[PDB]
Amino acid sequence: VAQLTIGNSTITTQEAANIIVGYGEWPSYCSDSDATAVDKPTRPDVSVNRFYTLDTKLWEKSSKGWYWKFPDVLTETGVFGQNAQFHYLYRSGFCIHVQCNASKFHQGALLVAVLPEYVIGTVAGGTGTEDTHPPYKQTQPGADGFELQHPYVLDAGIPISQLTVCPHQWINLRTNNCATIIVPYINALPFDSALNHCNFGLLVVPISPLDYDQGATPVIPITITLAPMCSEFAGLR
Amino acid sequence: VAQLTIGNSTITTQEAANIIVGYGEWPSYCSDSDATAVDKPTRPDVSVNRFYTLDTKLWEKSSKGWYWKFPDVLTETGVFGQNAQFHYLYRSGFCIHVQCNASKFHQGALLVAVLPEYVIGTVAGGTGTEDTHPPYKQTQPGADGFELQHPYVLDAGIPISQLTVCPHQWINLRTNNCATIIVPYINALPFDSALNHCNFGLLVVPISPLDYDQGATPVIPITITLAPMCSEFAGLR
Amino acid sequence: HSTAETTLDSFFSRAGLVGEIDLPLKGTTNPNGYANWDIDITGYAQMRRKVELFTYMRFDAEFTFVACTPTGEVVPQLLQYMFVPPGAPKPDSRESLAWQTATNPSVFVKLSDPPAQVSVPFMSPASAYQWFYDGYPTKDLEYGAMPNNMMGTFSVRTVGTSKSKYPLVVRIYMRMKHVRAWIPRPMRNQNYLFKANPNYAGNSIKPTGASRTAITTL
Amino acid sequence: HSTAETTLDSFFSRAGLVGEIDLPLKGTTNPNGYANWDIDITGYAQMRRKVELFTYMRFDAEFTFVACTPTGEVVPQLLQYMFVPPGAPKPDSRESLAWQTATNPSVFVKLSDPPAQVSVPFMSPASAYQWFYDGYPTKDLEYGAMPNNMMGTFSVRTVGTSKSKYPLVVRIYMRMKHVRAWIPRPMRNQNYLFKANPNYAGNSIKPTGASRTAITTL
Amino acid sequence: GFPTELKPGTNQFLTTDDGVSAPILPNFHPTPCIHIPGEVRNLLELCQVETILEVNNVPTNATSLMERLRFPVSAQAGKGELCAVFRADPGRNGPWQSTLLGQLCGYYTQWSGSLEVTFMFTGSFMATGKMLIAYTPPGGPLPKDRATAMLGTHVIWDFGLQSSVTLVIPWISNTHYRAHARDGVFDYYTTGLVSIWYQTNYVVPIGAPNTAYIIALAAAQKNFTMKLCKDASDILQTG
Amino acid sequence: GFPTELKPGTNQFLTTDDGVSAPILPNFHPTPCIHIPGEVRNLLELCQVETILEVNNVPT
Repeated sequence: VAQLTIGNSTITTQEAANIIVGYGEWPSYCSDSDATAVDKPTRPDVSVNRFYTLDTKLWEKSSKGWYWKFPDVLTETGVFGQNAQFHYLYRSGFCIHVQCNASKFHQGALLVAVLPEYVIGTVAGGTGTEDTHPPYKQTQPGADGFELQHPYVLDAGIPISQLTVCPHQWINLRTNNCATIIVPYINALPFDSALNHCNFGLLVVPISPLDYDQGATPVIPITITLAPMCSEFAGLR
Repeated sequence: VAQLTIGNSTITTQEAANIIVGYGEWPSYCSDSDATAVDKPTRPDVSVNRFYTLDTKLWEKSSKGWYWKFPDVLTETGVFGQNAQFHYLYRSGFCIHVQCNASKFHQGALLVAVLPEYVIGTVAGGTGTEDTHPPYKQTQPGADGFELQHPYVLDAGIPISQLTVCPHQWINLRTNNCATIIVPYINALPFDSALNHCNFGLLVVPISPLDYDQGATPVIPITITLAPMCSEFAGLR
Repeated sequence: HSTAETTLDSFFSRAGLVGEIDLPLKGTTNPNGYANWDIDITGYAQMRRKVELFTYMRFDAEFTFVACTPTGEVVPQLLQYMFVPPGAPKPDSRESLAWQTATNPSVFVKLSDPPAQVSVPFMSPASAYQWFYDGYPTKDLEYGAMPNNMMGTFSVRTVGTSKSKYPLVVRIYMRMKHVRAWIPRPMRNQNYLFKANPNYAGNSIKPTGASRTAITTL
Repeated sequence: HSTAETTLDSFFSRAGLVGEIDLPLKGTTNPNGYANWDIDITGYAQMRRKVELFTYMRFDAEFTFVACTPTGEVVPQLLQYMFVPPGAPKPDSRESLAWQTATNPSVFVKLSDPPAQVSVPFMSPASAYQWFYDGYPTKDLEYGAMPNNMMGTFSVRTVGTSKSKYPLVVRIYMRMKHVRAWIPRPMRNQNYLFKANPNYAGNSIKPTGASRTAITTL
Repeated sequence: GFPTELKPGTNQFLTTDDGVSAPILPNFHPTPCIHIPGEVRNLLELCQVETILEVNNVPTNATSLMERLRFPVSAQAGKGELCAVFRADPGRNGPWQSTLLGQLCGYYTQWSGSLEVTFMFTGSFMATGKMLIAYTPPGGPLPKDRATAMLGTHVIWDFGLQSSVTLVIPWISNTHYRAHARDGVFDYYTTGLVSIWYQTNYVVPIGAPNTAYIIALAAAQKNFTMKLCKDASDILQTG
Repeated sequence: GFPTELKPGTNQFLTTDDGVSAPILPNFHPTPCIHIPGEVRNLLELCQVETILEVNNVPT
């Protein structure tokens, strides 16, 4: 055990569990011979790139699962949400860290994976004849996130049973509590909009339900801490 | 400031403003292995090639613009008009010099460009149903030149806004007053008729209108001085 | 010992049927002896789910045209197939000047002449066609709309000033070639409802596969 | 990073439609089952303005012939396409001996046979075709007339001593190849009135492009 | 003979197939190409040429069309006032239609590169003052006032010192597709904006006109490009 | 010309024949492929990935 720091942010975390570098690539920058070599894109290092610790969600027996969108989650938050908004283009890598705090008397298993272009699909009326498009509160939940309503198909008509095909990591209470994931910038373009397009979405679902005997804390706090890697911006407004 | 001379002609001009060598080529002669290697074409040097100073045109607030045709302008003038007429073929390069004389209290901007095969198009009746062909006084104005009547389309259905695509030079009263242009022989043939075909036309139009407060001279004299370069002729009559 | 068949190209080869034009004489259907077909590769049912296995893709398409009368008959009639690239205007009528715009590749062939066949490049202004877009283009109805995935339109019509003398049927096949794919994703396990979004039936949510009685009986 | 598409050749490729011959049975139009078409590259509307961007040009043309009946039908009829170079005499009748003058290239083909196709060279006795001529040939009606820009005539007719049994329609496409251009010039911003001169409507003189209210409002 | 199987596409006529055909006149030796000045090889040569941008594209009255070429500045305009504004939309309607660049964009579907506008003050030599020229990248709304525009990428222009000034537009990309009415148009959205404010007022001594005009000239950098030939025009050869 | 005899199969359309056809847009230079993470090349890559097996496939 030891604590790492990035500016004014200091998190207490375990030595170095197995990290998952999504798709074997490290969030790097973008060279000079690109599309916009004129408007030299300024890369934040100071405060912009540090440890943000989102409002902890409480695991319950009935919990269905949660998901956040990127970069949406932060475009609201602090000095990073500052850049994302008053800037024309954005490319950024991510270090995501998820941890639970539970006694050796709780049981559960959370799959935690990242899914590019996570496009939500609602119920469509029920009988299948209403072309209802997911709201804005469902498409970009912010930093509070949003709860799945049909985990089995990941609110989008895809088996979750196959989500492992994405950069994932498991959190089995009886073995580990913290899971870490490095995500590179993934998109069909070098740069893009930070407010219109959500390159990906963080998924965390209880595959084995939370359980405990009466008397033990009934809710397990899940704490998501995340940090931007090699983040770049272009065209101030 | 200094004065250059070519025979009996002596013009007082500024040291050496930026000259525009049209299309990056210098008015050169034509070698022996051509179409008429027999009738060795005599090249005038003596008087034929010197400084002609055309009847100065007076710039006004209402002025629409002026244009001359080549070699037409000179086929009337002096010993050069002598050769052009009593000779069968002609090829010649040109040094054109345009200058205004105005107090630092006048304002204006004249675009001065040269346009190959400048073919005049009249109004065509007005409603568009009369196939009226431009007169001879409009097609070959001589050394007095001729005034545009529809500058915007350069009396020919083409935007002037795009005339810069031709060898041009600007004359902004608050910066310069003299503009110079070197023109090479341009035609689909080595030689041609000096009285039937006008290889090009000199254009000079007020893009920013002449202006001044009451009391300052109301007309700005524009003086065109020009000199033939590597001019050749063949077949005397 | 060989695994050539499990490659992407192997998986996506084969020219499948993705389009069918009807040009009846008397009819409610395409009354002006012409038709416009915006290129949809979902035209081959089976397709959608196969491609939706990946997030991004790239490829070229080989189009082969099969034309005959409804009974599959061959007749002396000439035809014009026009490809209007994306951004180019499709013909609104059987005499639209679009039919003559050089910038719209067109190919002519007699029904007798064997199938027409041409290759079409990777259009998209983006680096890859992307089946999923989690955003909107600068609650909405523009969600999941990556337009830069348009391949273009195919306009078909009988040659000549007058309607054709025969009822015609064109079939469009498409072989995908030179394929590259990125970011694999969960195989659609629910039925598709719309051509645009991934929406499903929230009542009829079925288990990925066949169920059984007990977990101790086979 | 590549700029192959912005080249001259790229810009002027594509075989466009520049001609259409009608050979009806009963008609006021071409009553003698034959027709003469002096080669006009302005035949493709869009063309004129594109070429008139340059003062001089040079190129070869590939001609492709498409023939059918008005409904775009194919029939067992043979045809003669005759190219009469400039300076050669065009046929005044359906039996003019010009049709048999060896010095007039001719090509025969059945309607069934696929399109006829030939290349025609840079004719002009001058070093280049020139779209603008500021003079007269040794107020006049001969102004702007550079005749040495003639490519020739194309004479078409049904083979045989007698009129054809079918109504026919020939279409002529032309791809320009090996292009070279000189002295660029202002893009025509006014409507064309005549095929010969640049004359425009002196009443209807319109601003090059869309106007707006104030120079402070968008 | 030699065994062969004909493949689909046999006997077809592709209007874009650049194969070879038989020469009608095999013996003909076409008159030799001689040297002619200013040969153009690739259109992008033209796109890099400065053409007059009709920013003042407001008068339509036939005899005032020459006015579109130049807009003016005067004493009457107070400090801070917005002189003029326009977008960085080469291919779309408006100002750019006058430039040669604009007209060439029309024969193409897509494009991208850095642009470059140059302003020329044509007023009396005795006049002086400052103009603030600001660029608001795509998305950023036209700055409320001079001061807010002062915080953006701007340039203070003192035509008392230099009669010309050139602004560079870092980037513009007509790549985002749009299928509005039922007619699909690969449109901008990158409508970068160029505002121009009177930093100071127009100052002049007795004897000099209290108004002067300015000329906009635009062209694209060497990094410009275009894709998808698309012939389109309102002007065509009449019957 | 050059002597030839056409063999059976001439003029046929095989939905699996991977020959070449004429490019509709000869001058077009398609936007360059840039680097994108996790490219798949052969499906068997996917087959070696651990997926959840619904052994308890009983509740519906």
